[PDB]
Amino acid sequence: LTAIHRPTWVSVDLDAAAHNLQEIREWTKAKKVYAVLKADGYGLGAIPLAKAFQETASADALIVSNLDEALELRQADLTLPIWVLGAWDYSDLKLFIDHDIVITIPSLAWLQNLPDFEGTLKVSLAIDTGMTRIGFDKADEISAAKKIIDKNPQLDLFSVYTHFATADEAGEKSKAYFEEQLRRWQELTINQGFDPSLFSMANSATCIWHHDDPRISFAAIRPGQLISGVNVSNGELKMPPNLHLERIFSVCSEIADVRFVKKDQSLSYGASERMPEDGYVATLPFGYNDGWLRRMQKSSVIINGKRMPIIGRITMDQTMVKLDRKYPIGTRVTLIGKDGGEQITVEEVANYSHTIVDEIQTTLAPRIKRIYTGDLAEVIGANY
Amino acid sequence: LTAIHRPTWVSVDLDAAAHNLQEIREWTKAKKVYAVLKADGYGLGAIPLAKAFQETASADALIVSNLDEALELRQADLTLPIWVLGAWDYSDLKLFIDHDIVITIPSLAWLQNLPDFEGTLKVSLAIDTGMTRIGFDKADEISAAKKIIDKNPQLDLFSVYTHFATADEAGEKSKAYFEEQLRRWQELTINQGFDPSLFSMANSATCIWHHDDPRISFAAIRPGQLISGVNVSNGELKMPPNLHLERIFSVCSEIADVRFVKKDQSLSYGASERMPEDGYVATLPFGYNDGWLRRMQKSSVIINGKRMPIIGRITMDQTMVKLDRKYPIGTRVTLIGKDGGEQITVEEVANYSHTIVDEIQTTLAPRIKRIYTGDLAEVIGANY
Amino acid sequence: LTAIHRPTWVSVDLDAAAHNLQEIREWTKAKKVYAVLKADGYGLGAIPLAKAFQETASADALIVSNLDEALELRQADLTLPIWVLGAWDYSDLKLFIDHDIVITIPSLAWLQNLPDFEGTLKVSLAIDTGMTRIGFDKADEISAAKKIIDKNPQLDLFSVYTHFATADEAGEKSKAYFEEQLRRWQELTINQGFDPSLFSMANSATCIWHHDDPRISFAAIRPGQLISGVNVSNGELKMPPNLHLERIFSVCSEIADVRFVKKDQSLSYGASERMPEDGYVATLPFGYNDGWLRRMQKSSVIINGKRMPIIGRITMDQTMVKLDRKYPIGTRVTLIGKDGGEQITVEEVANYSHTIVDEIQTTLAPRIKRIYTGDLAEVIGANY
Amino acid sequence: LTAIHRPTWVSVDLDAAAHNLQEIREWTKAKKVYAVLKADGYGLGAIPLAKAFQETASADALIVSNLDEALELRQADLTLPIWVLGAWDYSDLKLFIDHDIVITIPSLAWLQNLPDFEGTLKVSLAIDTGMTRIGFDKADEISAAKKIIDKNPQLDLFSVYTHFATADEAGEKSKAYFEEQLRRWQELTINQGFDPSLFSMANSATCIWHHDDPRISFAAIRPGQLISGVNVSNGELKMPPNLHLERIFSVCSEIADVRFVKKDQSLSYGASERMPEDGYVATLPFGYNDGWLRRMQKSSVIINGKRMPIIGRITMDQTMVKLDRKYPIGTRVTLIGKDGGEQITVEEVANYSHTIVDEIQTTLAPRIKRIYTGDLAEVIGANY
Repeated sequence: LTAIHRPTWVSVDLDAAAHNLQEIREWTKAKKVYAVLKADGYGLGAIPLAKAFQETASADALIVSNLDEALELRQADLTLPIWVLGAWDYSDLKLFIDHDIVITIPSLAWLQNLPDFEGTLKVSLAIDTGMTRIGFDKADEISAAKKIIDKNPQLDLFSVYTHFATADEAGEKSKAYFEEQLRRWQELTINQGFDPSLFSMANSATCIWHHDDPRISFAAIRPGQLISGVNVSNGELKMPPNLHLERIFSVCSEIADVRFVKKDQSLSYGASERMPEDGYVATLPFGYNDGWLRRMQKSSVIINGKRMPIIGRITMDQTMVKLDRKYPIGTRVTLIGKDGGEQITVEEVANYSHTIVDEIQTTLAPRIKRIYTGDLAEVIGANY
Repeated sequence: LTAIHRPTWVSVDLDAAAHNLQEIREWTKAKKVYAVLKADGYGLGAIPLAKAFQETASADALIVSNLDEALELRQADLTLPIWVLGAWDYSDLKLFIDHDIVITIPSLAWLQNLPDFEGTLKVSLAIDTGMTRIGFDKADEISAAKKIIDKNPQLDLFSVYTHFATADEAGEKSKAYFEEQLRRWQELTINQGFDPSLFSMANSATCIWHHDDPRISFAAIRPGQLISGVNVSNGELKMPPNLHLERIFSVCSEIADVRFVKKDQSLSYGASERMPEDGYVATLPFGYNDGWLRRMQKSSVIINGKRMPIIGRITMDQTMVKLDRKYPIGTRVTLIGKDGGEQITVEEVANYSHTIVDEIQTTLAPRIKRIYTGDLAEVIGANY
Repeated sequence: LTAIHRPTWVSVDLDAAAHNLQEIREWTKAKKVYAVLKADGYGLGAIPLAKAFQETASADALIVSNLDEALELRQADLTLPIWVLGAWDYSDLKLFIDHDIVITIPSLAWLQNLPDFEGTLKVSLAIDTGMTRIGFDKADEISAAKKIIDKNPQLDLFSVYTHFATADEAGEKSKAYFEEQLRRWQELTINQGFDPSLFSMANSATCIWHHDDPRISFAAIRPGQLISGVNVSNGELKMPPNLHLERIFSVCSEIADVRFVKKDQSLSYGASERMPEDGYVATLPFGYNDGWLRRMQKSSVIINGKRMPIIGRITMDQTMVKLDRKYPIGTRVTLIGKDGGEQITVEEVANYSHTIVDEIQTTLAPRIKRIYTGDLAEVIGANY
Repeated sequence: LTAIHRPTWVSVDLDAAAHNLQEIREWTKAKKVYAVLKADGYGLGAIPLAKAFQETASADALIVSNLDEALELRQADLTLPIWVLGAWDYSDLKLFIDHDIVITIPSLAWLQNLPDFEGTLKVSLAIDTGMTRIGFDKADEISAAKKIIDKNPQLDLFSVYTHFATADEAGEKSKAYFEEQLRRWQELTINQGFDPSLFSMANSATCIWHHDDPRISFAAIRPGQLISGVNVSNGELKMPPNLHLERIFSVCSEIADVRFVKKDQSLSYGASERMPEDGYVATLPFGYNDGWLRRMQKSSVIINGKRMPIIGRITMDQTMVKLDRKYPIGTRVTLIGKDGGEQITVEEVANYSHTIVDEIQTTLAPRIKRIYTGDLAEVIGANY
């Protein structure tokens, strides 16, 4: 008799995540790849994703949104450099240095008033080319800042960076905002004398749809949302056919019950539908209780590489499938999404006088466990 | 200028969890305490909870629902014995032995057909006293089984155990099911000759509301849901006043904006309400986007130990509070629940011919991060 | 074989609505009763409610929120005077007069600039005693206005009126706002010379919890939400024991299937629960598809005046009940609410520079039909 | 100062509904048109729809799902014949006859056991050609039944009818079920001797996608869901380009506030977005409180025939729009649907031993009022 205490789960193939970092490297001819892992790896797991990237050498740094995620990654024996995005308290200086964490330089004032400290602090200089309040938007302030950095050998400039807000939007008003931002980048950086291997310009969207524009430096790319294999444009643009990003995640379940049901028998109590032929029917332990179900098509599932049909009434915790032959209980089932490229995260920003709130959150089956598959998963110790 | 990338979170005080294991030990005069951690520590975090229990010695074993959680706990350097609840595949025998995992004996057939193996396999004998299909419901089968175990010195009997389904229900039909189950336990175990220090009878509800019944052995108690400090009876029974379980979790946020708003000014665009007096108002970065909000009272929050009122219209991501003095941005806020003892998990079971599906899931703000506070948290390396 | 095309419905007893108007008349010793019917009779049906009040003489006027509801009521052969609450366009003057519709005087300017017209225009003078922007808040403007009205015999003053915002709230800050408003009423109306039989002061809450305060005139009461028999205070205050308002509505369904199920048989596919005794079980055609279900207790229903228990798993469209004897299909079932006095409407207001938005909406099973029961229902032609 | 007590509504153009009945008559060369009005006119209003069809002569009968809807229609002075679909109690015989209501003959037994009665009972003979349990599936029973009818001159055969379940589905398995049903119709009706002008074969889907098949009689068509102008196939099939069904309904609102907002100003508190140019912005009194909003695109609305953009954060009750010039408050706004042809009803059926539950319900903004526009609306007295 068998007990199923894990009837559904999100299956995450870490090989495919690695592969995605590898593809987008080749697509952009990038030197360095900085893997952006916000919201616990876009709700897929930052640690396992990070370990997979360290072992395959497919990322050269990791970017995260909170100091406490940097510290946890360090605890998990990640050794790559890590860059935390919105943290720069003078009081955390010791933590940043001791744990080799890169931080963003937010303003000229911040650099001028840097207190004294031991060791090397790795810093990134953010170029406000428009749609943000973080960092530098004046050419004279940037060179003031480059002076303070150069003069101080305890400061190690990790990156001079920006990103384009409208690379993932379609149209004309957006092509022109893109140009405007690229103008500002150049106005703000040309003739400053920056070692050009420090430039980082490309977020996911920039990497995908502007890889042939020579004006964009791919010195250090910063792929985030695209790591999961989704379409970053939310419907607006089509993925380039030549770029082969793999969708890395699936929602899965398993067969909890198999019944031989005969040619005309009723499929369930109260049911409209009868069954077309002698043959087996599987009951899967999900239904309308599962809020994630409403992003899945409800006519088919995948079992054994093949696509068998959903028949009858779905209940709160039961979905039935006509099988092609008999399968044993415990056989894996994979759900199919209405839209394969649909986002798995949502972002919410708010701007106030002295504070910017930037919250990313999962929208993929938040209440079920993440399971890691594939050879890479075995090697990093995440595949039990 | 400050960036808030973590505007809300669930704060989990591990000292209070420890304290709860300690209280319920004294309440039941228990010798051994086995901490039940299903659904990732009842959605609060099994690893940090387990580490807190190992360091304080407040639990002597850990019980979990899936092998893969046992393996992860082992990876996290938990050394206490661990007992996985619904796993007993002969093919996992090696894993169980090598990682010191206790398993349940599900049936006499299973014991008779045990294959050969190396090392000591730790096993638990489950007494079906009624509301379940797992384990032994016949007095002769139990003694058959005790023979096979005794004869085999590689089998180490960890527990002989049951639990009462209706300890957490109120009434007369339920007091009698309780008696019926206790009759079966005794019919099934008296005169079997079991070392009585192996008996485990008490789930959370048994521990709470039947601690004075001498007929219940508290040799090894199995507190699960009560670890979090909630009321396990879902409204039905009142917690004993003398038992002081602490609620261990809170949903928190922080002040994102403070505005001096004057005696009659409008509080927000389109708003019914004006403000009663000269004084400060804080904007908190949550609102109706947050599904967890609907379990919280919307008239007050706690700031600085004190209880300040919510004023005006709550939006999708903004809630406003009249403060007693001025506070700086970043000041912690704690939400207050409509019902402090409300459950933080939901359980769903399904029974089929050859399989039992038992799914527990969090119902507390599944999309936000768990943060660990308190001295114990510092000591186990979970408080960054 | 029988077809159920109306499996659930809201049953509205018009006798009980009448009775409620009658009770609250006696409770307040009121002379005139103006029945407030917003949001289609609080989502219970303004026309049938209005006809029931005309036939029993239990209301002397009707108040509604939109001109178009006044016009419809007129079409339905309601002859009582009707007062539309937020309409006063000079262009609708003809409609108001021809259809005997009372309108509110919103401002002194409006009265001074009244154009010329034929017939008698019935008008109400609203006293802003605080929490509103409609009508008159200055003692000199009121007497200016009484002059213009008196001088013009085509204007017929129907009411001079206000209401108290905090009669339905509990506490000290609210008892004092009540006093403040009552001060303003008196400051604004004493020594103006108004025929006192025109005063209307009491909304539902004023009628219920302040019927013994001699300072409140009950000359013409304006019961609205209380007509349905709910508690207007949303939890805050307890209904006076001596006032016997009847809850007028129920959500009902009917038995769609009866099965003899035997002493141990399984109740449904996949089900935890078996059935306690030989005896009949009814299937009711509602379940979790029905959003209204989440306001109902899910342990019992009423059949035949008696209270039979709900057993087993509720599906999307099926709920099962153990019956005491056998009943025939088509037998009525009545649902029981978690909270009998719970509101059946929600109100949303917004204030802007030149406009006030005041939206009331049903929260009781908006997608199912209203059925009218009782002798009064037969008499007014609404009980088919 | 203006009060908006009706901030949103569903606008229903009755001319367009008439027009749809007219089109589908010409498309199928139909003689008689029976307008199917289930679920209160598909949640758009059966009475106003019926009156519009009587006045324009665009329907020759009306079909509804409940006796009580027939009775109400009669009360509203509809004189066309009415046919109630699942009612045939011998006890209602008097009601059916006195109110000229056609009923379905459900079985040979029912006809044989007809009791004695006065007047003419109009009856319809339903041919079970497959997917139903109502009516006749045997050739000998049909001729038995035609004998009993012919012999009795108080029975007036109104229709001999069926419909095709898979006319609104796409594919091969469905083209063949269609053929199978058409085979059964013919097997069951040819050589029976029925006056062929009594045949009714075509539901909405049959009318739309099979109008050129000569094997289908369009003697009396039964258009239901298509009356509203939606796509009956739910995505599966494309409407024929030559058939010009009009969508008859809109969700509307109105401008509650207009603000001159200047070239860079912030659009709302906490807001990411600033405004591109000097110019006016309207606030509309809907937002995420409105569950219907989630079927509407949130980038544009229609004002004055033109399409102006939605800018900024939508709140619970506020949506903002950049206008092309200044408009006055009270100006109508029309929402645009993600999918113009999307269904406005959902149907749920359940089959049990002695009963069939067939529930249709609105899915279009159930809590807001239906407003009727157009010249036809004026003429039938529904446009106030």
